[PDB]
Amino acid sequence: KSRQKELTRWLKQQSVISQRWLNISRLLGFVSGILIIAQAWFMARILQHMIMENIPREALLLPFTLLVLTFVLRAWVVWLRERVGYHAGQHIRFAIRRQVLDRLQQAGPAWIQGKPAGSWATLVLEQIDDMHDYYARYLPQMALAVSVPLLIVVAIFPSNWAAALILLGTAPLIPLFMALVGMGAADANRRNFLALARLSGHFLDRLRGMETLRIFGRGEAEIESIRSASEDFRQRTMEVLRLAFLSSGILEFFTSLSIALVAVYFGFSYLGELDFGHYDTGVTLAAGFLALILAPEFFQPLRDLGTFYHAKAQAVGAADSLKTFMETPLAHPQRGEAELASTDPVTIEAEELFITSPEGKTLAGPLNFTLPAGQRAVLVGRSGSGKSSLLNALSGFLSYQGSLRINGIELRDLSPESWRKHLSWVGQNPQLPAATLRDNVLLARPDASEQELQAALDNAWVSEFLPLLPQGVDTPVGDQAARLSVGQAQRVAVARALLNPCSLLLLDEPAASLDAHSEQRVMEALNAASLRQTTLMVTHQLEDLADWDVIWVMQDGRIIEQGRYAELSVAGGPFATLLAHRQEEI
Amino acid sequence: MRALLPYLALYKRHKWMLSLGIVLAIVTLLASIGLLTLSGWFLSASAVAGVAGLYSFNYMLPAAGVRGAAITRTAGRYFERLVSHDATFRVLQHLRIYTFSKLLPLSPAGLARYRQGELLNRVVADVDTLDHLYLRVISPLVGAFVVIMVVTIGLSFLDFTLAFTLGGIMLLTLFLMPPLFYRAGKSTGQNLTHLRGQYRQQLTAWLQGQAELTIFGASDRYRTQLENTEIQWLEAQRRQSELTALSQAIMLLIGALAVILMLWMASGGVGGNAQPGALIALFVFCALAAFEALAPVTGAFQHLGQVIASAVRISDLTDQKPEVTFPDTQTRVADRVSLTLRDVGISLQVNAGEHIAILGRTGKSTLLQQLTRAWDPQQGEILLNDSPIASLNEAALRQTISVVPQRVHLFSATLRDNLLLASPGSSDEALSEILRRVGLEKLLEDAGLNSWLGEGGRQLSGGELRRLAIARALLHDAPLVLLDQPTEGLDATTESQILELLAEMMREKTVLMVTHRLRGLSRFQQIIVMDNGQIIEQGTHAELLARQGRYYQFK
Ligand SMILES: Nc1ncnc2c1ncn2[C@@H]1O[C@H](COP(=O)(O)OP(=O)(O)NP(=O)(O)O)[C@@H](O)[C@H]1O
Ligand SMILES: [Mg+2]
Repeated sequence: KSRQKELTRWLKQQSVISQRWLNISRLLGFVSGILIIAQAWFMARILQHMIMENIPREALLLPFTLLVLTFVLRAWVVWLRERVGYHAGQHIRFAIRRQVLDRLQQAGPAWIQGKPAGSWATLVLEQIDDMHDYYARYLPQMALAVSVPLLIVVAIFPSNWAAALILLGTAPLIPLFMALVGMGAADANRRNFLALARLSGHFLDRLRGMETLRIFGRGEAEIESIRSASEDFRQRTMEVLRLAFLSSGILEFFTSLSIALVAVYFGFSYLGELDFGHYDTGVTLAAGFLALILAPEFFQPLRDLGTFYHAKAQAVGAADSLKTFMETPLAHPQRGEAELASTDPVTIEAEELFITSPEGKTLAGPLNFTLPAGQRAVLVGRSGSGKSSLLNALSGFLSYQGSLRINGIELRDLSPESWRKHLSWVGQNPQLPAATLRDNVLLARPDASEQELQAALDNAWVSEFLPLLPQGVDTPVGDQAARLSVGQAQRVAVARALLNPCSLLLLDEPAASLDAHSEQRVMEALNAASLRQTTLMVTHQLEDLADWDVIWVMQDGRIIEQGRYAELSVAGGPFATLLAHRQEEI
Repeated sequence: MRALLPYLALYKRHKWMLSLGIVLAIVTLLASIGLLTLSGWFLSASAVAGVAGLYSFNYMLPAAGVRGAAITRTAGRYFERLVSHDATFRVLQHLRIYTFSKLLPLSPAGLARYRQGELLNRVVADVDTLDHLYLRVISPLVGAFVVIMVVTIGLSFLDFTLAFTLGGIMLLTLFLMPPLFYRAGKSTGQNLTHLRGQYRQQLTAWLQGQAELTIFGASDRYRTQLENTEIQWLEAQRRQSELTALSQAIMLLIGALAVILMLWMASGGVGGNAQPGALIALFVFCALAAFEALAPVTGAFQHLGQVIASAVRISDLTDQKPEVTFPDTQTRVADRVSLTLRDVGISLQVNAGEHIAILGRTGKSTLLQQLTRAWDPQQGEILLNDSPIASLNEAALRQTISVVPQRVHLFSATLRDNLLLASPGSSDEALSEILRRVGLEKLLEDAGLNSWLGEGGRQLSGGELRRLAIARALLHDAPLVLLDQPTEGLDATTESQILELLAEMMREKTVLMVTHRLRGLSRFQQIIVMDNGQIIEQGTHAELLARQGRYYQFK
């Protein structure tokens, strides 16, 4: 599959930020193999002096001092190498999370709303942090796994070439057998891939549907389903592991064969049973200890690389969903540089809009309307008829190909930073991102006096329930407004809409999903706040629309009828039928 | 630590497979040590013996030993991985059966306060973590302890002051170093889960509130606040890796101190004799090989904290008390039940054939929760067929009531097992006959009774799920049927079909229906309008419409 080739090239391209840290860790893994050889050389020379030449320990204080010194440098370049590796993976996640958040803030609310907010947190938190061990552990180890084994062979070859061929002779053999085994491990991992993916979410499925198992009397008979689906899961994944523990056992076989052969070759060559391998200078004891201390260290780099190979998978899975995200061709609404300095209710005239999603799909079809300054309007229709898409296009969150001239200036030529200064709006869901309930209201005006601050509170009828809160005005606004109710979380969204002078006010569905009492409270505040400037509303509450200047009913993103409420209420058009729809439901 | 007691007792079901997976973890890890210390002695004995000792040195016994130690280290690791993973999948099965049997008696009510979706993703994750207790905690810690105690006992047959020095060093860092690093990393390990979940709440707030922040001009002031939480979160992760760096540097110096001491102390003499030729290398190569036992030991104790945390969440959740208790009176299933209800403080009597409709003003219905005994009522008494509702055991209560949920659950199983849920004993043709009568035609095509539904398979639509719930309620036929807004968010062309399906399919049943939609109420006897849990008026559609009342305004 070329997917891995493209993904693993993306991973290598994201590592240029930490190239300095990945070069030091490559350099420190080459020093660590030099100290492993030095530590094995001094140990072998001390042992030979004491065993063969029978030298007392107190005469070997120099090789002991040099041996203690390598043991301390080894611990230093392991502490150093663990911290250099962390900086390698940190600076990559910090520079990708900045790219993910930049592409996600520029794409705006139009594209963010496509997936749940917990789906984005998985991409920004779980997926980006999954690429840490690839750069912190796997990539450094993938270079230490090729340097240290070659240093071991280069150091044993001058001492003895038969001991250097036992270790080197398994270098081609180890991957030749893992690949031979691995192709049998992809058979069992192919014909079990589907059956093992249906059995993985079986516990969560039977556990998300315990209410349905309760009300049918099947609670006890879904324990024999858990017993059967767990037995099948084990007997199907143990088949796969019988081929994946062989691949890990190829390295342990060649690690055990090499230590046995180094011992038997050297042990027999001391007794005269063997006469090859050395350079006719005689095989010494320090040559056999050097090869025997370094025999397990030849395969250690490869064994640690085998415990990090998962970190390549979860960093390719993470890099999968991070590369599709980063290469979506979504096109943003273009931002002009003109500034609107009217500072008064604006007039919206529009013809042939074709408002389009960032993905390029068209959301509202041919739109033709006008809106004089100070004239409130309301959009009515069925669910999925592109009623909200017009509000988002007026806010600047969506791209339109046509003419949307506000106050005589087309929107796409208007700077978004200054346009939103004259724009206030109230969505169906009152998203409160600030710290405290007072900071939610003061979000519009970061610096204002308490006189107008209080004026915007009681006007929105939020002061009605302030004493009910534990702290009052400065109540700590809980995450997702958990502390507040949905009814109270809406009247505080209204408060910040009213607090800042607005040259256009866009209500999405302020009264929807409200309780009994607050529904009038939000309407009373807004119905009196829709007169001070031009306003456009969207609603499904058709009962009290007799006051709004124009009714714009639309279906499939096309405004069908217009005019005052009384005209199209009894004209028998789509609105009259739509009004009759609400009568079916209590 | 006492939190793990209920789950360690679950291990007695598979005590021989769990203990065999540790026995092989020691045999493998003693063969690793024994292969390198027998090799190190064999080289020293061979070198000292020399060419002259070719016939007096028995070199066939050590040579047959390095071959044995190499085979049992190679194959001991393979079978240790197989036995320890097979036993881990049998603990997982026993953990899931144990924690499902405990979440059933408290299914609707005990889990109500917890918001689901995240509670259950926490339950599956906690059961998985409780499964790692054997491989990742018990097996490394117990294996390390008895490998040290065998090389300390084995080496003590040569020298006591040397076996208790290598064993003393090794056993002191098995008991001191793992706890001393858990304590050091305890502060930054909770400062890690605070700064991570704080960054997550500041991120979804910045993403969900992206429309509000952009227009009020605060999307950048809240972006640097989010980026200052990451900066603080990346300093807590750096401090954690600076402790893992110290743990590995220290473990390399402890294994260095054991080698240095064995080199120096065993040079004076091993046992009685001074100048011990080949016995110096038997001790320095044991010290060199024996610290592989202590390699996984600090991450085993570190991971133990996560297992204790998960052992509390699962234990405090499954040790709650079930709101309702069903008495095992073994009452036979009733037929043609006549639900009568008083001061529950509504009161309403449903005869054994009446199709009641309840017009509650515009979540799951509270009246139907009490009928299925989700929880006992606080005020009145509920009687099914002139007998109290609490007098029926669970088996009979689930058989005299056939409720359709508002939230139809589509299990991941096949289409056959989504219908055999209602009636296990029904034949295959019965499932086909009733999937037609209900109007679920597209399902039966291309061998649909074996088609995978739910997650991992085809998803049904809102109007097509509603036909599946009614399909179960009809297969699991019961005298009393509790509809729960069956026509809600439903197409008008199919809402009539559902209502017509209700009228003809369930004609000879005690249908009770809770809705807020007025369509098709003319065929319902004794329409009831309910406001704020209070009954306003009752009567047939004609009778309730003629007199002025709440039904009239709506109509
Ligand atoms: N950003 C988007 N990307 C893709 N599809 C979108 C996007 N925004 C809206 N749509 C779809 O385009 C259509 C327009 O619907 P919408 O703009 O939500 O009008 P609506 O009347 O407000 N819907 P509702 O809120 O239920 O009344 C719907 O089918 C939406 O699902
Ligand atoms: Mg909308």
